[PDB]
Amino acid sequence: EYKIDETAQLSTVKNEDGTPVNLFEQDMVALRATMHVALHIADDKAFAK
Amino acid sequence: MEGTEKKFTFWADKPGAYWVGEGQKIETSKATWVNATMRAFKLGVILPVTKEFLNYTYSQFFEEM
Amino acid sequence: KDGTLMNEFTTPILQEVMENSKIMQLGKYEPMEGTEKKFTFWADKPGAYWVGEGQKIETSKATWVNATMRAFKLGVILPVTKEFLNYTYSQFFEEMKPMIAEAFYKKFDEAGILNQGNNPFGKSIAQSIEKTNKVIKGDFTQDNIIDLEALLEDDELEANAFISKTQNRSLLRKIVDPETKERIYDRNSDSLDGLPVVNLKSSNLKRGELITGDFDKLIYGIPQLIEYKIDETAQLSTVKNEDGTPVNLFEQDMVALRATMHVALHIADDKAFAK
Repeated sequence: EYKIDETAQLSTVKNEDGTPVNLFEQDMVALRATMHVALHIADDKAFAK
Repeated sequence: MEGTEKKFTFWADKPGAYWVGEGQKIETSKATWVNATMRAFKLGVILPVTKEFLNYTYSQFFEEM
Repeated sequence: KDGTLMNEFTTPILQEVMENSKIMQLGKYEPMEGTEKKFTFWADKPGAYWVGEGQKIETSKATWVNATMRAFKLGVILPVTKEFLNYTYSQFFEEMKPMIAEAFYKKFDEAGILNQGNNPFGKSIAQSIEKTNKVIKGDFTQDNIIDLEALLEDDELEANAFISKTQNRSLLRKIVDPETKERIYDRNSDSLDGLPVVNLKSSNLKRGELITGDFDKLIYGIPQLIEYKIDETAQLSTVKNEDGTPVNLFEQDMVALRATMHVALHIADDKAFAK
């Protein structure tokens, strides 16, 4: 179950101004990841003379 | 059940174009009050009842009445 | 609200007549979207030792229509409080689905034959009859009915049975034929000429019978869907007045079943004259 805040207009039937619909249309996503830094990394970058 | 009980339900027709689901259902109830009572025997059967106790033929007539 | 209990609901001997009329029409159904027509009419030359005129006409016609059953609002709002208290309302909802399905077939027939709705729009039996102008003015006579039936068979394909609108059938039964035979009299089944006539209730149509044979009728499937989240508000009363439908589960389930119908133009119908 997912709710939309943008409320985009649809081609079929009359367009709705109000946010979120009862019928399923948008897919929910749940993923969490945290990264730790070692404070030591090599890097290379190009610079104009 | 005592008296009378009747129930009626009506459904509403839905729109052609798909946009919103229409509901609203009609309901009706019917009930009747007061029942008629049977009339009791009076002086007419009372004259025959005295003959029923004495005569055997009049006793069978009381049951048929 | 929900004070006195009635414990009664209306069922059968009403929806069965509407379902029988739709089945009596007979039409081919297809699962694939769209349609196709066949090539007809080609020019031929009569002149000797010459090629002459040579042209063949090709025809192609696609048909697609989407239908959806409307959900209740006014009656459904009262039913929501009764459903939690009584178990009979849940059983009544299953019977209401059958009535809504019968109304779905009735709305498709009324849009074409009676021109009440805009379901079919282009392919309508009443619209085709108005364009061709085959309808007879005034009251239909016993001798006039036989002449109208013979005129349709000469120009187009012959129809099996004419459509009845309840009130029109009663007026036809009173009239008697010129020969020694009863006209429009039903001993066991009602028939106009041979085949059994179908009775259908219509708001627009009141007087006059229309005869049609060839008619296309296609359906996607069965009208059944689960109810979730409130949508489309019209009338609601329980504790506080609301303009837009929100909160809780849906009061009435909205059913979706697509239906499409194509007309070949065969109906003539009859209309009463006014002075």
